[PDB]
Amino acid sequence: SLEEEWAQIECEVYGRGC
Amino acid sequence: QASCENELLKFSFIRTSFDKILLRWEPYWPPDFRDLLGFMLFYKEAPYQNVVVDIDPPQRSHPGWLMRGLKPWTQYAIFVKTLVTFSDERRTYGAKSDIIYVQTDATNPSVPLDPISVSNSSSQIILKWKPPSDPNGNITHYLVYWERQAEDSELFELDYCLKGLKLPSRKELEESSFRKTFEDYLHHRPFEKVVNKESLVISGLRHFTGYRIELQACNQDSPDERCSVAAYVSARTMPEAKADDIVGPVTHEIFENNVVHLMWQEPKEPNGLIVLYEVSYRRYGDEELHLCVSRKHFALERGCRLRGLSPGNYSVRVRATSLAGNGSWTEPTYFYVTDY
Amino acid sequence: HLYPGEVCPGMDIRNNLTRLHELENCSVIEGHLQILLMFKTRPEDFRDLSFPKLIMITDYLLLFRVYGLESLKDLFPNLTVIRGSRLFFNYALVIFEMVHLKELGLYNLMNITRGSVRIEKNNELCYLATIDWSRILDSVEDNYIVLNKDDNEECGDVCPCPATQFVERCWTHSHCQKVCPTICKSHGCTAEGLCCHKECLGNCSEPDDPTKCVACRNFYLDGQCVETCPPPYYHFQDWRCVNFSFCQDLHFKCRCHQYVIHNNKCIPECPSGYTMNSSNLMCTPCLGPCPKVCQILEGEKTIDSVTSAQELRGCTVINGSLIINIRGNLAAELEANLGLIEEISGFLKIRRSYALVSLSFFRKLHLIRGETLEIGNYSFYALDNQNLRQLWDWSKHNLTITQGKLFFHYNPKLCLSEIHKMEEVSGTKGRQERNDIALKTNGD
Repeated sequence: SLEEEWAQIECEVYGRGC
Repeated sequence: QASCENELLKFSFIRTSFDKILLRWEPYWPPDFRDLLGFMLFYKEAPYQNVVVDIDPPQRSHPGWLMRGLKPWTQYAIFVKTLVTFSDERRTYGAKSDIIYVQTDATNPSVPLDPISVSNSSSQIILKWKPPSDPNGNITHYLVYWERQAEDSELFELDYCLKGLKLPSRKELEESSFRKTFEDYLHHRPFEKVVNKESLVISGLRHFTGYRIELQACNQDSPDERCSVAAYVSARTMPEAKADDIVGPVTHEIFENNVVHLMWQEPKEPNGLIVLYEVSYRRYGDEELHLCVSRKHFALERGCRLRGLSPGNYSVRVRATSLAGNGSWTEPTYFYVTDY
Repeated sequence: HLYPGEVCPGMDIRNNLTRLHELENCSVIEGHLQILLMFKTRPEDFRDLSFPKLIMITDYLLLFRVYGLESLKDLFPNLTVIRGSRLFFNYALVIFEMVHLKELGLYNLMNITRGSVRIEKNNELCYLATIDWSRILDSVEDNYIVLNKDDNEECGDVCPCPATQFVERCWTHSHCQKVCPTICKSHGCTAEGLCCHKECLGNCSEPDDPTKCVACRNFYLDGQCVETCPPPYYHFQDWRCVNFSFCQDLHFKCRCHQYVIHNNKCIPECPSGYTMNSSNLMCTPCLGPCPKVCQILEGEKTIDSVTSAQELRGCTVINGSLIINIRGNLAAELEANLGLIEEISGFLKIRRSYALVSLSFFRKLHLIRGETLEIGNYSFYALDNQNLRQLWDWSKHNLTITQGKLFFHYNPKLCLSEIHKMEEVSGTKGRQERNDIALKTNGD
């Protein structure tokens, strides 16, 4: 889904949370 | 002080949903990487192609963003402009991107509103409705199901001429907010597909019967049909005027003890059901005398019983009463009792 | 006795039956009950579902678009009182667009203490004209019962019971409305016709006895209806009596309606002109402005206009951060909403606020803690303010920033003298580094 992809990309490039 | 971006940004990944959009663009870094204060993403609802969110800088590949509050089946104009710092040297003006257009997907449409059913004839129901206020796509066709509702089982075993014979003749802001809240809460029967119409005539129906009609709107037909919740309406066809008439003359039989048995053909196809039979007789010069027969009475006695009357010639008329109304009076039949 | 089960909190149930089983044990719902948006259910699912222990609903009951439910006579056969503490748009019982509903079935309902009834758009609902709403509600002029099956005459409402044009009164086909003698004004009567105690309400198993009621009229304590809770008990939810420990525990569990004690009442918040004492949880009068600490979600809040700032009215200390992004009676009503704040725990940011001419609306602001900071350790943020001309009149105003740095960028109408004066006053002179206060894009 879009939300999980966004969470993964936020893990990758912005690093927030994760 | 002003926006004089000279270089160019390019989008490399766009993925939509029914109410979200995820974008990516190529990474950007000025010669001094500290000058980047982040990105700015502009998006607006642009129905025609004749045309702010702040994003933190990425760590030191492809950055991205995700919009969540977008309406379905709408077109959005989106472009991303960088935000740089006016340094002590020849300013790095940064880059912005062209205006792109992204359309969100579709979802289940809203419920069709204002359904009105009117029975003009005795077998046709004219159904009208207005398109839903939230189509969420191109409404391909409406789906109408209709189901025949049987008569109440309680009315089939009730004696009606007994006492109790009343037959059924078969601050605006607060209210606006109430209805707004309740509409916002919403995020093989014989049928018909209405295409490019807002009204449908139902033909081939039983006379004077109750019909429950379920109405839906749909925006996708062949690939795994997906569409709205149902709107429910009820209707009742008008009755045939002569359908309650009792056919055949009223047969009479007389026993040896001045006992009279009355037979009359049942109204095979009445308007719903027959609640009672009224038998009115009056001899030559007497006052009219009426008698009630309930369904159980008629079933038990196969007609009606008469006994203990003065000698003379009586005329009998029988009328059947149904849900629609009183039937036609039977032609009088004359009989003469034995007076010994 | 008088409430053998537990006390559930109010709940909303949607799309499934799993949560509905949480009411299996509790006797009185201390909240509102909503049942709505259940599409895949069928009458084969509601056959074995019954809650005979539900006796009392405090605020209201809402039913909306439930498929497969034909009668409530199997769900709530012992619901007696709906108090109506907080209503639903001034409605204590709402049944809207409730398809497949044939008869009401609330044959044990006796009193709706406050509110009205809204039954609407049920194209199969019968048994509505055979209900004497004058015996249940005090004022029936506010009912709204239209557009159902009863109006378009199609219902053969037949019932065996006293009547009241005189017409029979009944709830279902085999249940008739219980009407007490007029001497039993609201205390209810037993089957034989004897009035219950003065504190009963609706029904009683034994007439003339306080502990044999069904629902108390005033308050409930240890299975005994009471006019007023004797000390050391305090009234609670306007319907029961609880000791000090219970209210204190409810207050502590918020560490949300942190409850306080005032005038022998455990109320959600102290009224105006009072502040909670941290020693014994009693609302005491305050001198001058009563401090009102306000908490915000995630330590951040965006004020886009006056409406978003309306919630901040009366606050003095904020345990979070403020982000002002107002693009358009301004600078005057904003002073009404925010002109009381005296401390901000996090950071203050003004970003792309085109309308603001000056920050004077923060009249009382004297301290910014800066415990939580924007990326880069910034406590005061100012970005692209096209019309910001004056921060604070430093000849009369005072301020202090405990932690964090400053960040001024793209403020065309902000003289560097003002920024340097702010640096002097706040004491953060030795904190800023290069490229922290923009030099040649301010004050033009």
